[PDB]
Amino acid sequence: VSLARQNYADDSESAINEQINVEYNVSYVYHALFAYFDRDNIALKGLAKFFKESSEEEREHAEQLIKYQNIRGGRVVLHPITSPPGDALYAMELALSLEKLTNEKLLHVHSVADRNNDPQLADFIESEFLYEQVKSIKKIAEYVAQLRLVGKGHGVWHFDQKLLHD
Amino acid sequence: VSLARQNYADDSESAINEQINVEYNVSYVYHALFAYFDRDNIALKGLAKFFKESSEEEREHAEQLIKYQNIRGGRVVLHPITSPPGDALYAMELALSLEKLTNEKLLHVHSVADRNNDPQLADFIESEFLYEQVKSIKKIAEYVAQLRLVGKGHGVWHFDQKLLHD
Amino acid sequence: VSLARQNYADDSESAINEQINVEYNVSYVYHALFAYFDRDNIALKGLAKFFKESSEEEREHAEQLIKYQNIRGGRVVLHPITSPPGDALYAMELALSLEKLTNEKLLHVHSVADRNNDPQLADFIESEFLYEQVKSIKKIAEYVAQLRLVGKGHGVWHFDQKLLHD
Amino acid sequence: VSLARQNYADDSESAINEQINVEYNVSYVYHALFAYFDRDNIALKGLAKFFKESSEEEREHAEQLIKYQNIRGGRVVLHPITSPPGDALYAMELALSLEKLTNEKLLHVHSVADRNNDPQLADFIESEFLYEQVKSIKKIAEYVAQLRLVGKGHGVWHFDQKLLHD
Ligand SMILES: [Mg+2]
Ligand SMILES: [Mg+2]
Ligand SMILES: [Mg+2]
Ligand SMILES: [Mg+2]
Ligand SMILES: [Mg+2]
Ligand SMILES: [Mg+2]
Ligand SMILES: [Mg+2]
Ligand SMILES: [Mg+2]
Ligand SMILES: [Mg+2]
Ligand SMILES: [Mg+2]
Ligand SMILES: [Mg+2]
Repeated sequence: VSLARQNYADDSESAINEQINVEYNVSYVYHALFAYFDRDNIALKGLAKFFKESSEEEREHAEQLIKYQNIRGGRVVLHPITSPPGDALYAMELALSLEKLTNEKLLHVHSVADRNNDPQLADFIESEFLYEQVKSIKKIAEYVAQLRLVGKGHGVWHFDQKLLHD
Repeated sequence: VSLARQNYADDSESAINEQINVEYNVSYVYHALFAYFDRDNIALKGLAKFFKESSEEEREHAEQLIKYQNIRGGRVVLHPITSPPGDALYAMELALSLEKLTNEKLLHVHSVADRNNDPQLADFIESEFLYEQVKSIKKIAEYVAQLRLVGKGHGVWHFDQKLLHD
Repeated sequence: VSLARQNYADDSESAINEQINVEYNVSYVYHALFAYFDRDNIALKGLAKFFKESSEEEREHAEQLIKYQNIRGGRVVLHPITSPPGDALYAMELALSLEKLTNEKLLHVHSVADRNNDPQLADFIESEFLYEQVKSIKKIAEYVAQLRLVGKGHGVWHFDQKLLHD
Repeated sequence: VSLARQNYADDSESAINEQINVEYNVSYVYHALFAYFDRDNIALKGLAKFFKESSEEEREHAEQLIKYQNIRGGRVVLHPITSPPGDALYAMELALSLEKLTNEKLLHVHSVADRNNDPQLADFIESEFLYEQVKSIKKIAEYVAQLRLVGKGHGVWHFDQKLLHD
């Protein structure tokens, strides 16, 4: 029985365990995308590194929530990480879709904290996660728009390049 | 149609556009006050610079909210900046009155975020704006009190001096 | 009644107050242009920063004229800053059009100084404003011409990336 | 007969020699003011140094005009430097009055250059003299206004101490 735990509903503990699983699954899709654009036939190394670094940071998010689960006196429960599936534009639109899905799950986590009168968890989600999440979505939204604008071929390669020196 | 926008009510988008207008209008009053105490006949250069620097920072606040409007996938709408109108004490009491008006508008913006279940905007307003706003009000309240205490003439000039080397 | 005022006609004082209003209004349009290209869907961050910094420097022009109004012993009068309205080519042509109307207003101010036998104000406008104005117009004219040359899509994005690191 | 002289009217040469005389005379009054506030009984050393350095810079203005007379191929003609005459407020108002008569003489010199189609001399007066003159008048006007505000006694002494470390 936890020594630290206080004002920490089992709903909140459970929502954090679910969000941990979301971050792992998104980290896995980003590793898939890295694995794709790193192909010899694709050779978009800018997108490969951006997706590779995006995968480290989703896993760092999972670590932060494990660390937060234990700070609060909850217990971490791990679930299966499901396998994931112009290509550049499609991948960015996929990445945008995933950040918004992560955002949507984080808002639900926030709602669980609101409804359980857990204000430190609510401020944790809104300070350490919700603020980066909207910055990430806008950044990826701009990537989507820039890939639409450069068009296929030379412009995609140029935008990849670019990512690689950034 | 916005790629980024998510859980961002048109009320919230509209409140940010209104707050942008409040910051511009307050920035304009501070430039008026700077323009006044910079007069040859007034020569209160400490208050002129303090009001001049206060004008840059209100405009920086407007920029932050434009930047935030676009981060959230909203669209910036700009409205007219209306013309503004012991002198030292009166100007500080005017400045205090304006910080409290800005504060009151920011709380309404916060309420719009509360009512629309937009927690990142609420934490943005309370973290990036509401905390400086109460620090600014207290600082200006102390200026008001110090100008009351020094009295007219020599004490006003001394307090201006003071501001100038601060 | 001003202690400093000497050979400073009410026409000149009035012309400076109008040019103050012009610089604020141009500063406001540049902030509008900043707010537009900073959109998630537009994502031309090079133009957003160029318009944002152009906005900063028009406001600094307004401050210099306030500072000059008070140096000359005149009195600053502030008027309302009215709200402003390929997108990249169109915005640069709008910006070229604003620099030229700013220039045209500056020459009228210069004429007012010529007619009121105010050689210091005439040399101020010539030295501190008319020389930058003519350099700014050429720079923006060059940007117009480069955006026509690069064409839509990939070339616009490339030119924008140039601005962003320039 | 001058090797350099070109488009340099005898009116312009004569106007420079008169302005040389004006700067020497203003330099002399400032040395008088220095000599007064340096008295043991007056002991306002901040005003004494400010008037002493003001005297140095009026003499440097005379040297620049000699240097300019010779640059233009004219011939310097020197005339007698006539002897000069709350004390602090009164002396600053006297100093404001001298900067403005110096300004008025400079504009007449500028007019002489305008009428003799001497644009280099006109731009010299505008650029090297009329711009500092207008800044000096404002500065001294501000000192007048601050000495009115601080009042007699302790405030005058305080303002003087400010000058001494400024
Ligand atoms: Mg994440
Ligand atoms: Mg992310
Ligand atoms: Mg503000
Ligand atoms: Mg403030
Ligand atoms: Mg007239
Ligand atoms: Mg300008
Ligand atoms: Mg000139
Ligand atoms: Mg410009
Ligand atoms: Mg003649
Ligand atoms: Mg002089
Ligand atoms: Mg002088």
